[PDB]
Amino acid sequence: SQVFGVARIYASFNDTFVHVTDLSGKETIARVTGGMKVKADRDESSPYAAMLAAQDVAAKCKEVGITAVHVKIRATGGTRTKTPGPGGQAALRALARSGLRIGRIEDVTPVPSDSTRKKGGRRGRRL
Amino acid sequence: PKKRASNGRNKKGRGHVKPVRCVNCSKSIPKDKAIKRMAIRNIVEAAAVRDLSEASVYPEYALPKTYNKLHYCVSCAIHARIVRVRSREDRKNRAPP
Amino acid sequence: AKRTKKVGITGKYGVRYGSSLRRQVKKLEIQQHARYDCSFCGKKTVKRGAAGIWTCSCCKKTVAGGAYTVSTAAAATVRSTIRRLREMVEA
Amino acid sequence: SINQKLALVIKSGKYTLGYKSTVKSLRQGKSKLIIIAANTPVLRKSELEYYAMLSKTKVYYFQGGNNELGTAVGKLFRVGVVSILEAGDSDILTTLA
Amino acid sequence: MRAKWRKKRTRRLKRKRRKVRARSK
Amino acid sequence: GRGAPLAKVVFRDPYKYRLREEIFIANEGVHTGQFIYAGKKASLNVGNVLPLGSVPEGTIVSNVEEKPGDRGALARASGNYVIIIGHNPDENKTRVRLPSGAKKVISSDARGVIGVIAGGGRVDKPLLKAGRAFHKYRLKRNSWPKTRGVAMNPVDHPHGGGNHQHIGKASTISRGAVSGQKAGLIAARRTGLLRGSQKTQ
Amino acid sequence: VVDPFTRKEWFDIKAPSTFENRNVGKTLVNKSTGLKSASDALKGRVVEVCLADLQGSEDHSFRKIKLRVDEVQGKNLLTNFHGMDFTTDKLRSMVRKWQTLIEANVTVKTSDDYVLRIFAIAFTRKQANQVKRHSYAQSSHIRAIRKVISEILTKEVQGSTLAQLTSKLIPEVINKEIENATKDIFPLQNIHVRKVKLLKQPKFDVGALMALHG
RNA sequence: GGUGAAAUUCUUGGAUUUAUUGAAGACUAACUACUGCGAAAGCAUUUGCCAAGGACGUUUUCAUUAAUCAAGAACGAAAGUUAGGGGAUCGAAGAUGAUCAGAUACCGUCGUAGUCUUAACCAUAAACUAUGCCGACUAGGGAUCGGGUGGUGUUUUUUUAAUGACCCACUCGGCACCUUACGAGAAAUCAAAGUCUUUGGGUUCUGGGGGGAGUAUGGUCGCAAGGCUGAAACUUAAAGGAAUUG
Ligand SMILES: [Mg+2]
Ligand SMILES: [Mg+2]
Ligand SMILES: [Mg+2]
Ligand SMILES: [Mg+2]
Ligand SMILES: [Mg+2]
Ligand SMILES: [Mg+2]
Ligand SMILES: [Mg+2]
Ligand SMILES: [Mg+2]
Ligand SMILES: [Mg+2]
Ligand SMILES: [Mg+2]
Ligand SMILES: [Mg+2]
Ligand SMILES: [Mg+2]
Ligand SMILES: [Mg+2]
Ligand SMILES: [Mg+2]
Ligand SMILES: [Mg+2]
Ligand SMILES: [Mg+2]
Ligand SMILES: [Mg+2]
Ligand SMILES: [Mg+2]
Ligand SMILES: [Mg+2]
Ligand SMILES: [Mg+2]
Ligand SMILES: [Mg+2]
Ligand SMILES: [Mg+2]
Ligand SMILES: [Mg+2]
Ligand SMILES: [Mg+2]
Ligand SMILES: [Zn+2]
Ligand SMILES: [Zn+2]
Repeated sequence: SQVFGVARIYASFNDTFVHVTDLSGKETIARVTGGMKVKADRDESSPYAAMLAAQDVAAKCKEVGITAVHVKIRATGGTRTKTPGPGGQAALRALARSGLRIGRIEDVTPVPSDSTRKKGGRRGRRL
Repeated sequence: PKKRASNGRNKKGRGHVKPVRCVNCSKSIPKDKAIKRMAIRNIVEAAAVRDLSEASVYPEYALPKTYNKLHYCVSCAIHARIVRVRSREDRKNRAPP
Repeated sequence: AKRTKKVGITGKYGVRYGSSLRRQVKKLEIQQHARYDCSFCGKKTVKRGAAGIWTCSCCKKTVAGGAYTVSTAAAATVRSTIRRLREMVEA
Repeated sequence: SINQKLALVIKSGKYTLGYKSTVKSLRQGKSKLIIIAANTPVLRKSELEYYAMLSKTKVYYFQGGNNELGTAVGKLFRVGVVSILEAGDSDILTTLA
Repeated sequence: MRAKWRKKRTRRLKRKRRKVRARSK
Repeated sequence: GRGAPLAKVVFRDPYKYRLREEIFIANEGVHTGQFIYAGKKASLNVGNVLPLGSVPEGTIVSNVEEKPGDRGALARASGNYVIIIGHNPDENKTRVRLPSGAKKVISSDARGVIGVIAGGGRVDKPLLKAGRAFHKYRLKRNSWPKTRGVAMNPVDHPHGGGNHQHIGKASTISRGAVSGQKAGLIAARRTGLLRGSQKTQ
Repeated sequence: VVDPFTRKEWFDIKAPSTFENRNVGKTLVNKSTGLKSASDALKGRVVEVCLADLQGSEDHSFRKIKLRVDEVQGKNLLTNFHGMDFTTDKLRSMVRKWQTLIEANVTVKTSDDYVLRIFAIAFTRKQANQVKRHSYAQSSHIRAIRKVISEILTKEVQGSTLAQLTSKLIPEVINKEIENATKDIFPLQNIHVRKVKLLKQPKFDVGALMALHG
């Protein structure tokens, strides 16, 4: 029905990323992350900032090619915390409530088979 | 004196297991001692469940949630997640709830 | 009886040059003077002269090789890597 | 296995070891089967091979060197070629070989 | 003080008495 | 005076009845009596000599031509070799990593011989006494032994001179320095103890 | 003051033969100019679209597909089969504790010469009457099944290109034949071909590429 | 980017992010469990080969061939050492950004050695069950691993089988857990830590108030760091265990 694209939301901690690209992926459009719409440098990840970024992100998305987008949510991944970031939920909620269509979304965050020993060493990060 | 017949945690007749890393403070810790939790949570939530199937294509879709294992360091499992602390005889109880 | 507790063949150098140099030499001298198994006649008649030259007592076959040993580790791994890559060209 | 086959022939059969003596066998046709060490030289091989087809003797090329074929025949020296004049209790003459 | 650093403390001292002594050989 | 064994390899002259004897450098494992194959269409075997285009990437070759037909240029010393890191059929080049580690691109019709050069590891053996060093250069040239420029008089050297034995000025000397100036570390881009992982990226 | 959108060309992705719909989506490249145009420049990209989007039925909701694009004509660029993936969520729920996981794979060619590697994944299930809470296998079981999976996986490939290979996978002919030889050893469950990757491909062959198009 | 918050830092070099594709070294996620195995250290992707082993089954064979052990020897986590290779990752040292009154640190960045492997050393770990080994006897319970036996037991249909998985009971031998306590302990607790003043099945090692001290000295091993062996003078009335209450 509509015209599809890929949301590909990388939500880490202490920042959150949202940009639509072509369904092939090689061509990208309109990024505007969460650290853009506010500078507190702490608040870079906040859900209220993520919504602010989804506002400028959905704006151009319907201002160029896309009436619809498939999303792929992603965490830090690799040897890091692997769990969802704060501004992940906010971005989807805010790009869905922008009227834009949603379908068939999955979790693409990188999963190792336990290698490349993690940082902070054996005794862990302690304070 | 010995405060646990499990000692730290369950390994018996093995003598070496292999350590995992804390998902929080990244401390090493034997898998037998790991204090593990399954994370079962929807990609969406209580708020966005409606806003999901509303503005979206497909008949209500699927809603394919996300699952991963968590490992904690004690000191970091004590700091937050299932620990509390328990009485002399409350300790022994292995009941999950 | 046993002659030397360590120095072995390196005993000729007497007290000189310092231990670590004698020990380092003793490895490779021992390595170069020894007789090796011939890849042809099967008897270990292969000895050395000069450097990279390894010849066989009978059979008169002479095979180029490492300086103080016959097969060098390097070539050893080159043997296999060609044994690999050559087979890409048939099957 | 193929060496197990030879350990039978050696104790239960009749044979000759070496080059010249199997050439004697090949010319008198006394050889049913000969066996060749993988490290034995090629010229000799093709000669052995020629005499063989003139004796209509079947030829199995043993994979291994003379050192091992010597260990194969239960002898402390080495052997480049074996000849079987009489197969004993062993089945080597009619088999995969 | 911690046994392990007290083990270090005596390990060092054994090493320095070693020096000082060998000077006398 | 060469640290590597050579190999005399005899062919037939295609244009005249005669035997023509070349001189190769012996790649480890080659031997008296072995058959050596030479050409674009040739097998991949230690000692045969092929154009670099005609061997797959990963190939380990010696004595390779810089220009195609200079009868060999790169990696002639004992133990040295070059590895093809792959080709560009269009304008038919081939990229390689020389013993220095440097990466050069040459013609695919540049010829090389499979394997590594023999006499490997000659350098791992301590030269021990002076004489061994001596006789080493006896067959090379008169380079040995070396007098420190700091040991001579000012006439004899830039480093020469002083009531104490010393260099007196930086021992790094520019590229544009002039004959009789350059003695030292010449055009050095850094100096001091090499700390940490070396090689390349 | 540029706005490349006033520059960028547009394009539409056409799907291959054995599927439901050939119509896929849109894309952005650039205008086709002399000296680095829009044609030979890219076009070789891939698209990940769940085949439940491609087939339209929801029984196929998992099982993603990568489509490499070969040629282009008249604002219409086809695509071919670059591989198949499993959805991350399905696998993650597919993996449950209290049981045995089994995986095997093999590298195999086809008649139209293509090299790939197909995987498999299976799980051990209890039985209708089964009292014990886990149901593991005997590890001789585990070795045997892989040999059987390998026995069966190789036969299906060299299956006349990827064409007949693609039409084999969609119905899960494979899955069932696995279950067949399997039951004589252990009951199991699930048993999907999971992922298959393409590490090598033949020359272009403009003629045979058009076999799936029309 | 990173954090409690910041900074050091990276960004006309399109940084972070996207895509295809490639290389290098390491690791074996999820499955992984009061689950398996090995003398311990230790051991988790596939396949092939090389040899090894327990438990079981046994109306097989030998026939006291055994039990435990100074001397002596095989192995031996990590770090560490020598000689190559490797050197992604993480990262003692070092240099830094911060925090502090100070902050040689905790947190952030850079990163040498190390981490990986081959050959050769080293021989220590809270190497722990802080609990020697062989034999016997003494008590109840449901789980589980491996082997076996028993069936007009279920499930797989092809035509019933045969198989395979599964269920029930029983029995050897495992890893464990539960409940009791006859009994034991100073107690915490222990199916051994029980069958000890009603004190004896065999056998090896170690300890004899706390410091001094695992120091001094000798001998021996090692390239080193260090390993084994290992005192005394003097000092001191407690040190210490488990539990009770504040
Ligand atoms: Mg804390
Ligand atoms: Mg305590
Ligand atoms: Mg443990
Ligand atoms: Mg241990
Ligand atoms: Mg002196
Ligand atoms: Mg001179
Ligand atoms: Mg000098
Ligand atoms: Mg000099
Ligand atoms: Mg000098
Ligand atoms: Mg002078
Ligand atoms: Mg001067
Ligand atoms: Mg000057
Ligand atoms: Mg001077
Ligand atoms: Mg000086
Ligand atoms: Mg695995
Ligand atoms: Mg490093
Ligand atoms: Mg520092
Ligand atoms: Mg400071
Ligand atoms: Mg000890
Ligand atoms: Mg312990
Ligand atoms: Mg009992
Ligand atoms: Mg039965
Ligand atoms: Mg009592
Ligand atoms: Mg005191
Ligand atoms: Zn932790
Ligand atoms: Zn010979």
